[PDB]
Amino acid sequence: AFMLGSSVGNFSNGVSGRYFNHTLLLLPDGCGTRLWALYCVIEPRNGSYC
Amino acid sequence: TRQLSQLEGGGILVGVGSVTPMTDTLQMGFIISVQYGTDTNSVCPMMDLG
Repeated sequence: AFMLGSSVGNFSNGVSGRYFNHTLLLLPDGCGTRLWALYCVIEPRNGSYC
Repeated sequence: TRQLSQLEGGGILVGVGSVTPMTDTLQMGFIISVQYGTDTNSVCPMMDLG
């Protein structure tokens, strides 16, 4: 599973690995029977442990 | 100015970009480019050859 994007930076607490724009997501799905290609903006949810 | 999470520097622009007033008619730029042999040459003009 991959996460490709142009710009990268720290999260709120400080852990690396956040992409700040449209991000390409290559997520295999369907118990290895389907590949998702998403070009979306990913917003960190404020919920617990998110 | 940005310098947000660059991890390599500051990142400024005085993007004055002279905002020259819009002309009476809209004017546009076009950069065309074609490729051969990288696929089937499938981008073809409209015809009724038969």
